[PDB]
Amino acid sequence: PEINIKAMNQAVNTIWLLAQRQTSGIEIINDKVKRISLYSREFDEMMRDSLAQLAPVLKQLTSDAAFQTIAQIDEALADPSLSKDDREALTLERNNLIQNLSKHIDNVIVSFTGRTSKLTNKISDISDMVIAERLQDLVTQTESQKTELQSDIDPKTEKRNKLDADREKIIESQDVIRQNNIADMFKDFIPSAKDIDGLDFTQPKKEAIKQAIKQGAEIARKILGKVSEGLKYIDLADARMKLSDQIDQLITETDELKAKIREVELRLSGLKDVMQIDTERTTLLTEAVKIEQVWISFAEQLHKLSNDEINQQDLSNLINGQLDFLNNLTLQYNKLK
Repeated sequence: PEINIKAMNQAVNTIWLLAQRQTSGIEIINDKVKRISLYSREFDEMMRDSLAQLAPVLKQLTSDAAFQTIAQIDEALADPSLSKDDREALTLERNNLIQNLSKHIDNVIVSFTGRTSKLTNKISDISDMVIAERLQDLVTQTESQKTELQSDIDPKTEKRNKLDADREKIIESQDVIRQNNIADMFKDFIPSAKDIDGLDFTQPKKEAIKQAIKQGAEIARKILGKVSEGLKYIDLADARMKLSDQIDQLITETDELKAKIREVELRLSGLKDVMQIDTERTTLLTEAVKIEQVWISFAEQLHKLSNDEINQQDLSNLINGQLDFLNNLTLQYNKLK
């Protein structure tokens, strides 16, 4: 049964990473993620240690003293010139040694099962953990909010364009007024249509100037709400600057909405990270379950051999196969480093 420890350790590490770099503000999810990352790191360390620790326990069984001794007992029992008292004594020695070997194998199975059981309990601590209920709905809510924020932003850009166009018209009027120094001719109030129309330059020049000045004045009065008859230059300049400040108000609003979009997108990223955490957890848990099943089958077969007696060679093949397997896993672990 081939197992990929590389994927297991890489999933553990990615889980830790994503927990470290998760940006979603939910306190519950943050706490749960921290807990699961700690459980996974504890499990990685405990697995490394369990592999390094288990091989000696099984190794002790193969080099059991009682086996060569049993052989020597049988050798002695091969002698015909022996008393039935001594024969039964040696027979009891052999049978007792078989009983001690079985007892020792059971003690080994208990120790091995305990070591594996601690890992199993940690795997259970990991699996039982639930990050959040129906996360996909949370992601849906977050993306819906992001869409709503963008849809509320777009009209702000359109309105900024309209006010900027109005500012352009107003400042055109101001700069052209100074260009022709009209302020000096009509210093008290803006010249009416007839007043400017009566004198100077060309009818195209006159008409262009009139349209520009009237456009500026109309926009200014509309912004300030006063009627056209006010005809004051100061009203024009005041409206210009006041509309510009309103544009700055729009900039403030837009910056706030952009910051909220930043938070929402950051959150969505965090949630995606949590989903990837769950996926990597699944990846890890699959390999862990495979190793657990391997070890349980091994323990069952070893219990079967304990129930049966002697049969040293097949037992050695079993234990050595398991040791080679453990060494394979340890080698796989060491390779990644």
